Amino acid sequence: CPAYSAYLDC
Amino acid sequence: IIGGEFTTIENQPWFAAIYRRHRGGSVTYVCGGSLISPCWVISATHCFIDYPKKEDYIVYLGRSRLNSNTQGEMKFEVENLILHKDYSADTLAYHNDIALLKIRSKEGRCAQPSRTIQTIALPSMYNDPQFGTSCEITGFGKEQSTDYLYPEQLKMTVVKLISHRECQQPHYYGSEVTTKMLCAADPQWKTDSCQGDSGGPLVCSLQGRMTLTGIVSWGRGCALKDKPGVYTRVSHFLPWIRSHTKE
Ligand SMILES: N=C(N)N1CCCCC1
Repeated sequence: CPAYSAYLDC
Repeated sequence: IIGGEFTTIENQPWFAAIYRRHRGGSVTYVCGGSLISPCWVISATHCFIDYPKKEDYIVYLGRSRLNSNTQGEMKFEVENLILHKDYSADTLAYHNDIALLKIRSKEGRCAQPSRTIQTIALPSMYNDPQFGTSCEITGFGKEQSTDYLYPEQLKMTVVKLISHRECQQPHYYGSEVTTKMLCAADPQWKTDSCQGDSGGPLVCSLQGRMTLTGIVSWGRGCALKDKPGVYTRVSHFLPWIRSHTKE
């Protein structure tokens, strides 16, 4: 996961 | 969506809700997407990369609520999951963050348009609105960064496009923003996309048409000063889209 992910599983 | 307002699927009838099935049977929300033709939904690759098996996904159209059915809704299996070959993820952000889902019902049918289920127009190549233009975002993402839960009711808000020049300054994201991305934010930074809005539509009316200008991709925090939302710039991906949609 990149620090600026918005993905509901990060 | 931070701030904005609750809405219903009639106000964004191309909105696709994407869910992932589990083994012991539980189904959970994954990402947003946008219906661009009866058999095709566009979303973001990062939604799927970790579990890229199509059999694992369900798509709903005409759905206004996250974990309750909406009258008139349609459920679909994912016949084909197409992830962009040049996708990458940094310490910070995603690149080429775009995906296509070919949907078919257990009956073998694509989406049947209705008052709650419509397609959205793609843009013209390399043609995006002016910076400062107001556009709409929609999704079931968090209402606050600190929330553990996601809203059960769909939401939407407005953000304004930011110049590439402005978004590339280190005060903002510096070099992390490429030309295949678009930034957009609230001038007070009070409203934004957030966790679980990924893959969903950024919609602008360029000329007279409501048009899919961006796909929710990344950002630092949500509704955070000097940290805009970043969107896959759909007008830079038209050859990729038409190529993989001619079947
Ligand atoms: N727009 C913002 N702030 N985002 C986009 C979605 C991932 C979370 C951060």
